This record gives sequence, C-alpha cells and structure tokens, in this order.
Amino acid sequence: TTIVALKYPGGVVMAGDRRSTQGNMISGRDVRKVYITDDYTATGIAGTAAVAVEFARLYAVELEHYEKLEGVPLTFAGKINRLAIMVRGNLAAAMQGLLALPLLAGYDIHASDPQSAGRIVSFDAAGGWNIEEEGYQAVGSGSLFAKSSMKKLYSQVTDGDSGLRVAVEALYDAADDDSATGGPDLVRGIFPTAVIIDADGAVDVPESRIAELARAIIESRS
Amino acid sequence: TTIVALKYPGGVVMAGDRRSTQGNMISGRDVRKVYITDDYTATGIAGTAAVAVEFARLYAVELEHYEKLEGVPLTFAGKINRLAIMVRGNLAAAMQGLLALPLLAGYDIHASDPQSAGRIVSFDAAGGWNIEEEGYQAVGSGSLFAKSSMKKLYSQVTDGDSGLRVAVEALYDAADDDSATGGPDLVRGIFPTAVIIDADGAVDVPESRIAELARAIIESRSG
Amino acid sequence: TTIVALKYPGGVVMAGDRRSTQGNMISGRDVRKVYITDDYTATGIAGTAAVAVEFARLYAVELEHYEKLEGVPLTFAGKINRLAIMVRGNLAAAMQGLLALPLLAGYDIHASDPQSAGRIVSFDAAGGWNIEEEGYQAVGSGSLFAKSSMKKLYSQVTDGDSGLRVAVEALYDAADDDSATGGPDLVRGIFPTAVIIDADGAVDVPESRIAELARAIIESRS
Amino acid sequence: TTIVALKYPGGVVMAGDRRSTQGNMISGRDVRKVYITDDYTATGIAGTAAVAVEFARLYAVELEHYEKLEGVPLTFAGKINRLAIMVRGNLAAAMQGLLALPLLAGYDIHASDPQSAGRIVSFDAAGGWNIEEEGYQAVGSGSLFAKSSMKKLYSQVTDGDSGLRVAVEALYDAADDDSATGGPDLVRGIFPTAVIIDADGAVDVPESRIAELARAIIESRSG
Amino acid sequence: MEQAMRERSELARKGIARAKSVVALAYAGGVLFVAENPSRSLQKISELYDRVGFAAAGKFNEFDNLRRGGIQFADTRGYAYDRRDVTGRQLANVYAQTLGTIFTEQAKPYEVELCVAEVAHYGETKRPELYRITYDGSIADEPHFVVMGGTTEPIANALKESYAENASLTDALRIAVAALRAGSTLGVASLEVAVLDANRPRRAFRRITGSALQALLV
Amino acid sequence: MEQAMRERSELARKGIARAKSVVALAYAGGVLFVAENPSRSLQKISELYDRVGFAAAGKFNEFDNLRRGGIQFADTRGYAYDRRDVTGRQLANVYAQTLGTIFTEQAKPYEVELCVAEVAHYGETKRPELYRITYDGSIADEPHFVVMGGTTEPIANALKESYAENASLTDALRIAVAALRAGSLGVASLEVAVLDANRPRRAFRRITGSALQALLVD
Amino acid sequence: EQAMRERSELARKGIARAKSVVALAYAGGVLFVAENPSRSLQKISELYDRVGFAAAGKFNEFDNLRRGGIQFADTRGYAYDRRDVTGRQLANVYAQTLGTIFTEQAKPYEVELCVAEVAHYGETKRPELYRITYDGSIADEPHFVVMGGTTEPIANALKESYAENASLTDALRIAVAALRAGLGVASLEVAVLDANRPRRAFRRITGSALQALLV
Amino acid sequence: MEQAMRERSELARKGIARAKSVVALAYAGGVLFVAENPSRSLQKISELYDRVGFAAAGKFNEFDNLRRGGIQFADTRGYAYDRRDVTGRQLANVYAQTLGTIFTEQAKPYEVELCVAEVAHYGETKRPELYRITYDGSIADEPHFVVMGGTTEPIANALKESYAENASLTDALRIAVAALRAGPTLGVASLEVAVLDANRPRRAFRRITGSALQALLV
Ligand SMILES: O=C1CCc2cccc(c2)Oc2ccc(cc2)C[C@@H](C(=O)NCc2ccccc2F)NC(=O)[C@H](CC(=O)N2CCC[C@@H]2c2ccccc2)N1
Ligand SMILES: O=C1CCc2cccc(c2)Oc2ccc(cc2)C[C@@H](C(=O)NCc2ccccc2F)NC(=O)[C@H](CC(=O)N2CCC[C@@H]2c2ccccc2)N1
Ligand SMILES: O=C1CCc2cccc(c2)Oc2ccc(cc2)C[C@@H](C(=O)NCc2ccccc2F)NC(=O)[C@H](CC(=O)N2CCC[C@@H]2c2ccccc2)N1
Ligand SMILES: O=C1CCc2cccc(c2)Oc2ccc(cc2)C[C@@H](C(=O)NCc2ccccc2F)NC(=O)[C@H](CC(=O)N2CCC[C@@H]2c2ccccc2)N1
Repeated sequence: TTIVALKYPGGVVMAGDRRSTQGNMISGRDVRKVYITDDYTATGIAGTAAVAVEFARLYAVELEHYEKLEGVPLTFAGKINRLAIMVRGNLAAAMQGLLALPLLAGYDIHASDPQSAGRIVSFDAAGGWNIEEEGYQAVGSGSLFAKSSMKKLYSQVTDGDSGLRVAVEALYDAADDDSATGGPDLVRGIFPTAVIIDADGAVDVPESRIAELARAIIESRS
Repeated sequence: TTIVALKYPGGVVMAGDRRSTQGNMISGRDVRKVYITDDYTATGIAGTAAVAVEFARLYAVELEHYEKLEGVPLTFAGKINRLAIMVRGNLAAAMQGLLALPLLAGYDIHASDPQSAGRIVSFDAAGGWNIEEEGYQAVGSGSLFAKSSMKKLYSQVTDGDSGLRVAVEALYDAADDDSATGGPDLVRGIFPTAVIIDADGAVDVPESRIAELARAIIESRSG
Repeated sequence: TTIVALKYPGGVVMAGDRRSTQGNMISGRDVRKVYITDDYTATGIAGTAAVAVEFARLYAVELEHYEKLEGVPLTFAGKINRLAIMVRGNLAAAMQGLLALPLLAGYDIHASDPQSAGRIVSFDAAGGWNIEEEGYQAVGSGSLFAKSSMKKLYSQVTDGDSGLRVAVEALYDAADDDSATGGPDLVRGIFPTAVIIDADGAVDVPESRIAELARAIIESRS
Repeated sequence: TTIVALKYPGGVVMAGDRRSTQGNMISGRDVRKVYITDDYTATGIAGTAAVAVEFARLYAVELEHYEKLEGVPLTFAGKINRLAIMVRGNLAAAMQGLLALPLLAGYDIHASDPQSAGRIVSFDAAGGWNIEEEGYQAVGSGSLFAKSSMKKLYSQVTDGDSGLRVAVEALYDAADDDSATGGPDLVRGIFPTAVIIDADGAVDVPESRIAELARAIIESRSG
Repeated sequence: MEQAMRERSELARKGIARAKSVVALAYAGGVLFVAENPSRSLQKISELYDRVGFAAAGKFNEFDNLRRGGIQFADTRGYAYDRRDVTGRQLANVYAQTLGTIFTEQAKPYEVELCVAEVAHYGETKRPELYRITYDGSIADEPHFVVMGGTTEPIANALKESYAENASLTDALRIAVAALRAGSTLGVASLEVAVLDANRPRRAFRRITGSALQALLV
Repeated sequence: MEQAMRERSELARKGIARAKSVVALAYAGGVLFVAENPSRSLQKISELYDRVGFAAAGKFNEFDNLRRGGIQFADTRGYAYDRRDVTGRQLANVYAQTLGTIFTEQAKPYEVELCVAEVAHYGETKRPELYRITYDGSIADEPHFVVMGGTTEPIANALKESYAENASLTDALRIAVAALRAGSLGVASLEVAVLDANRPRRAFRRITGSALQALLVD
Repeated sequence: EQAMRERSELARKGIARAKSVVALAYAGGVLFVAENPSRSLQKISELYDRVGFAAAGKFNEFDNLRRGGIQFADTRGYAYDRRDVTGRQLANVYAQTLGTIFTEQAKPYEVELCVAEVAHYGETKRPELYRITYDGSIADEPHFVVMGGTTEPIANALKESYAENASLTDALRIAVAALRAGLGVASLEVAVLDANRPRRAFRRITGSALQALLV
Repeated sequence: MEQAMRERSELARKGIARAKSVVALAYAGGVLFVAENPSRSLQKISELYDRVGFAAAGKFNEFDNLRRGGIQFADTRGYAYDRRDVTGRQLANVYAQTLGTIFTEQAKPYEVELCVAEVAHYGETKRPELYRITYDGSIADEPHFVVMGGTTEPIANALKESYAENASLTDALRIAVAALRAGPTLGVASLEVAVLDANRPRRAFRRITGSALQALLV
C-alpha cells in the first residue's frame, strides 16, 4: 500500500492505491483505502486489511459519536489524540501481524491562520503522532518512494489541481518500485482514489479526473 | 475443499465439492459445504470440518434471530459484518488448527439495479471482508485453480444455467489439480452441490441438473 | 481399540473389542466399550480409558436428563449435537493425551422409512460429526482394517444376524492386524460385545451368539 | 512399592510391603501402605509417599462423611467413583511427580452371591478404574513380578489362609526382583502388612501370621 | 402479603382489561392470529420458531420483553440441541415460569397475557396446540381458540357459537373479526393478522397485510 | 413475625385448598398415582429417578420448578456417586429443605404439596415408601397412601376404610378414582402413572389412552 | 398500587409543568419546534443518519436518555450496518428503558420523548413519528406529536390546521401558532430531519435563517 | 414516593436558604464571582479548567466534593481528547446529571447551589456563559448574572436594576456588593472575590485579595 497526503494553498489532498495482496498473490484490485472520516477529515490506512478497514470505520463512528453527544465536533487535536489512542490500543495485536498504520489529512476550521488551515498528521505502530510541517507525507510499503518523489515535485503544487496531479504521480512512483502498491490499471479502468479538503469541506475526487492525470503521467513517462 | 460463487444477470450461483480428508485419507464423500443461510443468502465454508459446520449453523441462526427480534432481516452489509466478526473471533483457535474460511453469496433485495443485485463476498482468517466486483470468487485449497478456470470461462455466463455450468466446470478443474477437492463420482452418483439465488430467493439446485452438466463436462474433456 | 457399526434392513449393529493396553503391555481383557446410551442409541468409544468411560456415562445421563425434564427424548440430531459438544469441550485435554473418540449408532423412531431408520454417526477430536451414508463405520486404532474388511463383506448383510456376523468378522480382521485390538479369546471364553437396535429398541447381544460367530470365523480361516 | 490383592472363596486379601526410598537410599523400613478405609474396603497406594498417605486419609474421611450425612454407606460403585475422581483431580500434580496410584479391595454386602462378593478394582493416573474379574491384581514398581507370580500360584487359593499365603509369596517375588519393594526383614522382624475382608468386615492380619508364612516361604526357597 | 398479592393481581388485571383484544384460533390450514392493532409498525403477533407463534395483549414494552425472551430461549434451545426439539409446550412452560417469577418478585407485575401456538411440521398431521399464559404464570391448554385482552367474555362467547373446526382461512377470518367486533369499525387499517401455515416447508409464520388481507375480508 | 408467618401459611393453605386433588397409594405392583387433570400436555406426575416418582398439587409453575430441581438433584447425585445411591428419602429431604427455605425467604410462599414415592429395585422385596412435603417444609413418612390438593378429608377417609394392601392395579385404581370422586372422572379428566416395581430399571410408566380406558372399565 | 399511582402522579405533574415541544411531518421531512429560552442547552437532537430526537420534561433526565439512545444507535450501526438502525427500534428500546425506569428507578423520569425518522436520500417513504411516555407507553403517530405542558390546545390546533406535504415555512408557522396556544428566535429551538440531505438529515435552523422562515 | 422527594426538596431548600450568598456577573473583562466568606482558608469560588470557573453556596464539604469531581471530569476529558474540548456547557451538564443522581439516590440530598461559568479563550471574542444548577439537577443558563444561597430574590431583582452589560471591573464589583447587602458593611474580611479574566493567556481564574480587593472597593 501507499497513501499520500500533501498540502496545497488553502487545502489538502489525500490519495491511495487500490491493491491488496496475500503474500505474492494479488488478492484485490479495487480496494478503497482513503476514507472521508467527517466533513473536514480524511484518513488513509495501510497494514493488515481487516484491521485497517475496521480502524477507519470505528474512528469515523467515534468522531460522529462525540459530535452527536456534545453538539460540537472534536477539535482537530482531539481527533488526532483519539486516532493515536486507537493505534496504541492495537499495539499488542500489531506485534502479532494485525497492524494498522493510519495517515490523517484535514482542514482545521478553528485554525489560527485561515490561510494555513491544512493539516497532515502521521502515526507509528506505537501510537505516536507527528503534525507534518514540510507539506507532504506518506504511509505504507511505498511511502519512501512516494515521499522522495514528492520531495522533487512539491514545488509544482500551486493549487488543488496541481497538488492532485503530484499526489497521483507520487503514487505512480511508489507502484513503480513497490510491488505491494498498485499502479493505474488501464485495461480494467481502475485508478487511485483521492479526497480533497478545503474550507468547503472534504469531497471525493471524480474518477474521470484522476484517470486523466494518470494518463498524462503515463504519456510523459513514455 | 473448493467453494465457488459467481454472478449471472439477475442472481448468483454458489457450488462446492463433497470431500473431507484426514491427512492423505479420504474421510467423507458426500459432505455438504454450501448452506442456504437465509432466503437470499448462501454460505460456503472451507477449513476444519467441525469449525466449518458450526460456523454455518450458528451464522444462519444469528441472521434469523435478528429477523425475528427486529421484524426485518439484516441488510446485506449487516450480514457481511456478522460473518466477518465471527471469523475474527475465531482467529486464535484458527492459528491452532481450527480454521474456518467462508464465502458469501447473496441477492440484495434493497440493491439499486435488480440485474446487478447479486453479491459475492470473500473473507480471510483475520475477519477481513471484501465485496467482489469482477463477478466470481472461490475459497479453499482448490480456489486458485477454480478462479483461474473461471477467469477463462466467465464470458459464457449469460443466465442462471450457464452460470451453474461454469461453476461446476471450475470445481472440476479444482479437483483435477487439488486432491483435497472431490471431483464428480460417477460410480457412486455423487456430485457437487449448488445453490442459486435470484429475486425469488435461494433454492438448492437439483442433483439431476448438476449430474447432467458434470457428464457434459466430462465427455467434453474425454473426447 | 476397534469399534464397528453397520446398518442392516430395519436396524443397526454396533460391536467392540475387549482389550485395554498400557504401552505394549496388555492391561485389560474384559473391557466393555459399547454402551446402550438409551432405548434407541448405542455409543462406542476409543481412546484413553478414563475419558472414554466418563464420556459414555455422562452422555447417557445427559440424554435421560433431557427426557425427564422435557417429557420427550431428544431428536436423534439433538443427540448427535450433544455428543459433538462433549467431544469439542474435551479438545484441550485430548491434545494432552486424554482423548475420547466416539462412534454413534441409533434407530430414529421419527424417520419416515423405518427400513432405513438406522443411523451411524462418526466423530473427530475437534467435535466434528458426520452422519455416515455408506452403511458402516469404525473407530479406533484398528478402524482402517475393519472398514476395509466391511467394504468387501457388506454385500452379505441382509438382516440382523448377517449384519452381526459381518461386524464380528470385521473386528476379527482388525485384531488380526492391530495388536491394540483384542481378538476372540477361546482359552478364557472372552468375546467382543455387541448391541443391536431396531424399532423395538436396543438390546445387548448374548455372548453365546458372538462366541458362535467367532468360532466359525476361526474354523473357516484354518 | 508392591501392593497385591486377590479374591478367595468368600472374601478378599490385600497385602503391601514396608519400604520407602529416596532414590537408591532406603528411607523407611516399616511403612504401612494398606489402609482399612471403611468396614468393608481396603485401599493400598503406591507412588509419592506424601500423596499416597493424604489420599488414603481423605478417602476414608469422604466415605464416612457420606455415611453420616445420608444415614447409609455408599454403594461399592459409588466408592469406586469417588476414588477415581480423587485420582483424576490429582493428574496435574501427578505429572509434576506427586503421583498416587491406589488399588481397591472390598466386600460388597449388596452383591448377588456372597461367595463372589469380593471386589478388586485397579486404577490409573488418569483416574481410570477397572473392576478386575480374573482374581488378583497388583500396583507399584513390583506389580509385574507380583502378578506373574500370582498367575502361577492362584490355583492354590482355596480359602482365606491359602489366599494370604499366595499374597505373601507374591510380595516376596516382587522384592526378589524389585529393589524398591521391601522383602521380609528377619533381622528386625518386619514383614508386609495385610488386610482381609469377608462378610464380617475388614480386619488387619496379625504380623505373626504374616511372619510364619514368610519364614515358610524363605525355608522352601532355601532348599 | 394477602392483599398485597391481590393488589398486584388487580393492577395486572386492570392493565390487561384496558388494552385491545387478540384472538387465536385453529383453522384448517393451521392457526390464525387476529388482533386489533391500529399501528403500522408496532406488532402484537410474532414468530417464535419454525412452527411456533406468539400473540400478546396488554402493555407493549412488557409483552415485547417477553416476546424477545421467548425468541432467545427458542433459538438457544434449537442451537444447543436441534430445531425439531423446540416445542410450543416448552415455550409456554418457560413463559409460565417467567411470569410467575415476575408477578411475585418484580416491583410491578407485568400487565400482559400471552398465547403460544404450534402447528404440525410439514407433511405431518397433528392438531394445533394453543396455550394461554396469564400475568401470574397460570397456564391453560385450549383446543380451539384463545381470547386475550379487553372485554374478553363477549368475544369468547361469539367464538363459542360460531366457531367450526377445519374452517377455511376466509371463514376463520370472518368469524374472528366478527367476534372481535362483538367485544367493542375494524378493517385493514385497524387489524394485525398472521397465520401459522402448516403447509409451509419450514417457517410457518406469515403475515397477511394490505391487499391480501383486504381481499380476504370480502 | 408471627403474623407474617400466619399470613404466609394462610395464603399457601388456601392456594392448595383451591387446587385439584392427587392421591398416591401402594399396591401389589408398586405405587400408583392418579390426579384430576383435564390437560393433555401439562403434567402433575413425573419420573424423578429409576425407582423414584413425583406427584404434586397446587400452582403448576411452582411445582414444575420443584420437579425440575429434584431431577437436577437426582441426576447430579447419581453421577457423582452411583445410581443406587439416589433414594426417595434423599429427594424428600431435599424438598423439605427447599420448601422450608422458600416458605421463610421468598416474596411469596409456594402453593404446592408434594409426594415423593420410591419402590423396590428389580428382584428386591421392599415396602414402597411415600413422603409428603407441605408448603412450609414439613415432611411426613406415609406407609399406605398420600392425598394432596383441595378438600382432602373426604378423599382421605374414603381411602381409609377402602384401602387394601397388595391390591390389584385395577382394584387400587378404582379405589383411588372413587376416593377422588368423594371430593371434586374419565380418561379425559385424569392423569395416572405407576412406579412399576417389575420394570428392570426405569420403574415409571404412564397409563393413558385405550389402556387407561380398559383399566377404568373393569 | 399506591406506589405506582404516586410515581405516575410525580411523572405526569413534572411533565405538565415543562415547556411544550411539537414534531410534525412536512414535504421536506420532519420539523421539530420546541419552546426553549436557552441558547446552548437543547431539547432536540440527532440520533442517527435519518433519526431525530425531541423531549420535554426534566433536562438532566431526558438528556441521559438522549445520550443513551445515541450510544445504542452508534453501537447497533457499528455491530451491524448503518442502514439497520431504524426509528422504530430506537423507540422500541426507549419504551423498554422507560418502562424499567418507571418501575425500578429511585424516582421515575419526568420525561416524554419523540423519535422521528425520514427516508434515506433518493427514496420515497412516509416519515415515522413515535411518542414514548414516562411509563414506556409507545404510540405511532402519522402527522404530528405534541409533548409537555398542556397538550390539548396545541394538539387540536394542529389537528385542524395540519396540511400534508406542506412547505417548511407553512409547517413552521402552523407549529409556532399551535405552540402559542399553550414566540421568537430567542425563545425557540427549531430543527428538521431534511429528507433531501445525502446522509445526515438532521440540521438546526437557527438565528437569521429562522427569522427569515418566520417572516 | 411524593412524600420522600417532597421532604428532600424541603431539606435542600432550608439548607441553601440558611447559607450565605454568592453572585456571578458577566462584565467587559469576563466573569466576576463575589461571595460572602469570613474564613481565610475555606474557599467557595474555584478554578475548574483553563477558561471555566466554579462557584457554590451551601454546605461546604458537599460542594467541595462537587468541585473536586468537576476537576476530575475536566482534567480527564481534556487529557482523553484535548484541552479545547472542555467547555462550561459540558461541566454544567455533568453537574446537572450528578446532582440529579445525588438528589434521588443518596442518603441525603446535597444542600448546594452551583454556578459554572466560561469566558472566551485568549484573543477571541465570544460572549461569556453562566450556568446555574440546583440541588435536584435543574439547570438554566443565564446571560448576565447568577445568584445562589441565602435569600436570592432581593439580590436578583437588585441586579436586574443595576446591571450594565460590558461594564467596568470595579463597577461590577460595587454593583455586586450593593446587591449582596440587600439581604450593612462588607469589607475584605467578609468577602471572597475572583474573576475569569478573558485577557489571561490560558488560566483565566485569578483571585483578588487584601490590598488589591480593598483598592477596588473605594
Ligand atoms: O493475507 C491476508 C490474511 C490475513 C493474514 C494472515 C497471515 C498473515 C497476515 C495476514 O499478515 C499480513 C499479510 C498481508 C498483508 C498484511 C498483513 C497485506 C494486506 C494488504 O494488502 N493491505 C492493503 C490494504 C490496506 C488498507 C485497507 C485494505 C487493504 F487491503 N493484505 C491482507 O491483509 C490480506 C487481504 C486479503 O487477501 N483479503 C481477501 C478477502 C478479505 C481480504 C481483504 C479485505 C479487504 C480488502 C481487500 C482484501 N489478508
Ligand atoms: O481431521 C480431522 C480431525 C480433527 C483435526 C485434528 C488435527 C488437525 C486437524 C484436524 O487439522 C485439519 C485436518 C484436516 C482438515 C482441516 C484441518 C481438512 C478437513 C476437511 O476435509 N474439510 C472439508 C469440509 C468443509 C466444510 C464442511 C465440512 C468439511 F469436511 N478435514 C477435517 O477437519 C477432518 C474431518 C473428518 O475426517 N471427520 C470424520 C468424521 C467427523 C469429521 C467430519 C465432519 C464433517 C464432515 C466430514 C467429516 N477432521
Ligand atoms: O495407560 C494408561 C495410563 C493412563 C494415561 C494417562 C495419560 C495418558 C495416557 C494414559 O496415554 C494413553 C495410554 C494408553 C491408551 C490411551 C492413552 C490406550 C488406552 C486403552 O487401552 N483404551 C481402550 C478402551 C477404550 C474404551 C474404554 C476403555 C478402554 F480401556 N489405555 C489406557 O487408557 C490405560 C488404561 C489402563 O491400563 N487401566 C488399568 C486400570 C484402570 C485403566 C482401565 C480403565 C478401564 C478399563 C480398562 C483399564 N491407562
Ligand atoms: O523422596 C521423597 C521426597 C519428595 C519428592 C521430591 C522429588 C521427587 C519425588 C518425591 O518423586 C518421588 C520420589 C520417590 C518416590 C516417589 C516419588 C518413592 C516414594 C516411596 O517410597 N513410596 C512408598 C510409599 C507408598 C505408599 C505410602 C507410603 C510410602 F512411603 N518415596 C517418597 O515419596 C519419599 C518419602 C521419604 O523419604 N520420606 C522421609 C520422611 C517423610 C517421607 C515418608 C513419608 C511417609 C512414609 C515414609 C516416608 N519422599
């Protein structure tokens, strides 16, 4: 798996690949690993598929649970802490191969500076959390290829559309070097999923636009 | 074991072999591994016989228990989740040799398009679940032979009968390469079992139609 | 141990050997391993003597306990389930050497066709149960030899007497090849025990009949 | 240890040696291993001395406890079951070296025919129990030598006295081949103990009768 | 002690009398349940097991608690043994034990009255069994019909006159609706109707709602 | 204290007095139970163990609870020790302890009156034993017959002058049915069973249908 | 008998002294209107996607029940699926819960609850409204529910001035008018279950938007 | 039932009415608490969290228990989620639930009256919030002022006359003391004064003692 997240002027993008494996065998081609967790928050998870799926589902209900109980959503720091506590609670099972590693992207409506409300938070198997300040981050078995790809391409991020194209290209580079990350499938018509978050909230990116960016990247490579 | 499931226009088919083993020894010849779990749902389980049969019986009770308590059946997604949670709760025993790997086929009465209302869900030993979108799936020791056979045969699936034929031929290929999967037994008259589910519900396929299709596959391959 | 069971028109027969061992040493010559569990059911158990005896005794009490509490006996399927649950609950001890492997024979008084109302159910150490449909089964260290003998002999089974004779011959072949299964003892006059169940219920087979059949087999093979 | 028990017309006899060991070292010369556990039963125990002694004492308390609570003694089969459950409950400690292996002799006042109302019940470390029907049994490290001796001598048993003589000789043969079984000590005047049970109940056999029989056995072996 | 239990008895009897009425009767195809119920979603009749049905009168949350307890008991029994081991008699038996305990020990007695009905298994011929369990745990085995809730006696005597064994479904539905009207207009908008259909292969319980019920009321 | 126990004793006595009648008596073949019961599924007489039977009068759910507890006690006892170690005296002793605790501690006393009967094992010669346990835990040893439920004195006196030791099953049955008539009777209104001392192990057996009619006619 | 009569009296009198709440079905789903002088303490709430909650009576008590229903709905939606949570079963568990409270709690709850469900997006299904009283009695209502204070004037006013498929503006003025017979932005808590929303139908109508809806 | 809660409300009314009085007012700098307290070490006004303050009237040990319990709740909530997720609305809600449980379930209801107040965080412009919670769990949020303990209605109407929104600090203090004497001279020895100062960077609660407090009363 590779999940990428990067900040653009006034927002954030998160994109993830579509592959699941069972050892060497490919066991899934259309896995959706990027979740809209609430109106202003998306999470992408890598690891054991069962644990990752369960994590995204339960995290979303926990955030909405608090909102309905108290009448207001959690502060962004509170959302971070609850996701970290969930990973920390899974540590013993994670050491036995039931590992979930999440990546958190969001837009803080209560941010001090409304121009810089984008948020990227990465986590570790121990529940550690770090608010990323260099503009991008990744998680999964291709996260190093994706982060090194983004280190070179991030200067091109000037708006939401160029940030999306960079995120998709970083996923393309990760799939290029990591057989556990799936690249665009032009035969079946399957492409990474993406979520974009700005002041108007988080929305799913249409598949047609991702397919367009993927085809352009493929043509520029060949 | 090999259980197969595939979508056809209007419904779904699930079929499974009849063999049990203890090591190299054949210990059963008429095992029934495909269960009608409710009126629109079929479950086929592979793994340790004792655990597999207990999973199927408990799962069917659980779905009916909810239906009677709440007056309405579970949504198909609710049925998926209960089956997944059952597998997850067995993970520790499964690591000690008490493994159950189910496969789920169903007809969603609340789906959008009635001709795409067929559903197929595969699972793993950790309680993972994945709704299949490519039209077919299998589980068991012969599942890779079956899936690779259905990959080449799926195009001829246009209705319920042709879907049944493909399912039986996949099981035949599975038993051709996997000794833990049973092929048709022409001397004893024992054949795979099958369930078809459409808008009218889930029904067992009569042994006669499966026998006719198996003989057709057999003499087609013998010349 | 070898315990056999076979169906015949209108009933079922179960027979078992008399030997117990402690390693290579013979520790018992008179063991009764086939129990009339209730009026229409017989249970035969292989494995660790202490556990097998306790299983038979507890199972019979459980069946009668239900009948007195509820005014009606369990259905035969319910009887299968309770025995399977007993074996499943012993699995941990069975992995520690306290193994009980039962074989169940019965006559279902609620079956439609009384000619085929006989029932034979085999079990495994995980509590698996399988209703046999080929007419015979066996359990114990000699069960392979007995099942292969019955395979060649089952065509001779036309009634209770010939079913009993085949059962005794299978036990003879098992003891012929398995030193942990006791043959007929002519010096001491000790012979396998047997239960036969039909629409009139289960009855112990008199020792004299089994002696007759055992001597006939011995005479024939000499 | 060796403890023997055998049936004679109208009763049973049980006899045990007097030795305790700690490895090769002799740690006891007058151990009493055959306990009158109620008016009609005796228990002889081999194994770890502490566990054997506690077993005999607790078992006799349990039988008398039932009798006072319920106003009647347990049936002989009830007595067997309580002993077997006691042994079964010690299985974990026995696997750690705290092993007790009893042998039970008794006279069933409720038996059908009073001539064969004698009962000999052997037990194993899992709590298995087996009523013996061939006339004699033994338990302990010398039990094989004792049983093989009784196999040859049992035809001489016609009454209580010859039954006691055969039991004493069986113990002699056991000590002859098993260094963990004590033989008669003519220097210290220490001999095996014995209990006889008939319709009149269980009584200890006077050591002087045991001594006379042992000396006669020693004289015959000498020439 | 003696008037405390009689006060509990009167509280429960009053609660049952203030609720609408329910009828269960044996017809040719099994057992018919007909209850006066204006609600569209809140039910007084229910499936318990394959061939066992449930009807109640009184306070909803209390007989719904007992309905759920019965399903729990039935499903647990069928799983722990076999489906065929579940009977209407033992369901009525445990309802009698439970209501007896509630009537003597709970803070307030249950203002409920229960009917448990069982029809034959598929392909087998056996007369339907009807059981009544009252608020105190008393249990009665009836052969033809059971009336529960509200003014019961006029409905009971209307059935006492017009009931006929092995009547058709439409005849039984007419007799039941008429007997209910004797105790107090009743149409599809104010009726809850279901049957235990002995011709069903496994699950005999099926509801009759809307167009089908209107067609059988004419 | 003394009024509390007088009220509880009165509630229980009245509840038993308003109940249908049961008798049990020794005869040549063992023990016979007859009770006034119109139900075709509910039972007041039951097997407890091999040679031990049970009969009750009063509220059904309460003596069915006690019937079940007694079966639980006997099966556990015979398994922990041996079958022959279970006796009717033990079960009566248990019922006396149980009913006494119920009478002093439960919210409402049990309105029950129990008979426990034991016959001899197969081939043994032993007088039948009959135990009566009342609602307060009091226990009585009876040698000839036991009557429970409702108006007892007419039935008791009818049996007194009419009881014959070693009577036939037919004779003793007619005697018991006639004694029941003195108070509050055909196949449809009777539950009858015997502890048959000639059965090899399970002495309990019910007498219903055509066989009960044949025994009732002559 | 006297214990239950006193408990019913305490609950009935406590509810009779509380402010009133109305819920009614309109063309856009369900509309909740309650007299509430507070700006932060609320009597109307979301329960699940298409399920809403309204209460009259003692605040701490119906708030306990509000949180309890939220815990129930989220637990059931997670143990099964979101679509398996219904308004009917929420009202069912409220009836069971209040029945237990009424008979066993140290003091009965002085509360009256409404559970309402609208259709999920894209589906045409008539709204459902349930009234659950302090003793666990449960009522199925087709058009509107009134709770708290003197209910008869409000109910009758709604009974003659209720229009099926009425607009949001018309339904809102009918509700405020019916409540008046018992009112501005500062003294009203208003929220709707909007059947046109894609998932979460609950939305509060507050301040300037509420003023525009009234005028 | 009615008698129990009647006497409990009566007991709590008398205990609160006997105790001394406390007032909380919203002013331009945040929220000000003024209470009559002659003790030097026993405090009625207290910090709860960053921007949340606490004031009480009644029996000391009881509102001290409630003060500590609110500190446990807020600290636990801020650690489990984040500091900025702790609000005065939340703590007031918890106090209503807690006092409701105490009033109905404990051996004696608490004779306390609670005020929870929150002011804006540093750099923000948000209207202050005041909450009043009574001995039975009744809760109401006020816009301007809250009065507790002693004879409240004179003080409440006095403030209703002499309250000015966004008034000065010393202005509001003299307004509060003037309303406090309406129910003769109140100096530093008779007063406990604190504020939730919306201008402090995190911990808004700060006490006003001795020299400073006296300077504010000239
Ligand atoms: O390998 C397995 C079996 C469980 C297992 C056993 C032993 C070691 C182990 C994991 O250890 C492991 C083995 C393999 C992995 C992790 C751990 C990689 C991981 C993955 O691809 N993960 C990508 C991914 C990320 C987020 C969300 C979903 C998702 F698939 N793969 C997995 O867990 C695979 C997944 C798989 O085949 N199936 C088939 C049907 C259901 C399940 C699926 C669920 C949901 C979506 C897609 C697929 N399970
Ligand atoms: O091997 C065993 C013994 C239990 C065991 C011990 C050690 C390791 C182990 C399993 O580990 C294993 C050993 C063997 C397997 C798995 C795990 C393969 C598996 C199988 O064939 N499974 C096919 C199958 C699928 C679904 C339903 C039923 C069914 F048989 N076989 C099994 O578990 C076999 C099954 C078997 O022989 N018997 C004989 C009578 C009852 C039981 C049966 C039940 C029901 C139907 C058909 C047969 N049990
Ligand atoms: O070998 C032993 C020692 C106990 C033990 C502990 C842990 C693991 C284990 C064996 O490991 C084992 C060792 C041996 C076996 C299994 C496991 C085979 C098994 C057997 O023969 N079983 C045949 C049999 C089948 C059904 C009923 C009774 C019966 F004897 N033998 C056994 O358990 C033997 C049995 C034995 O000697 N005695 C002497 C007196 C009491 C007991 C007996 C009871 C009842 C009837 C006949 C004998 N115990
Ligand atoms: O060896 C020991 C130490 C305990 C031990 C440690 C580790 C392993 C182990 C046993 O494992 C063992 C080591 C040795 C044995 C068993 C287990 C043989 C066994 C024996 O001879 N037993 C004969 C015997 C049978 C029945 C009743 C009494 C009786 F002594 N010996 C024993 O347990 C010896 C006994 C012993 O020396 N003493 C000295 C004083 C008290 C004790 C005694 C009590 C009562 C009577 C006579 C002696 N204890």
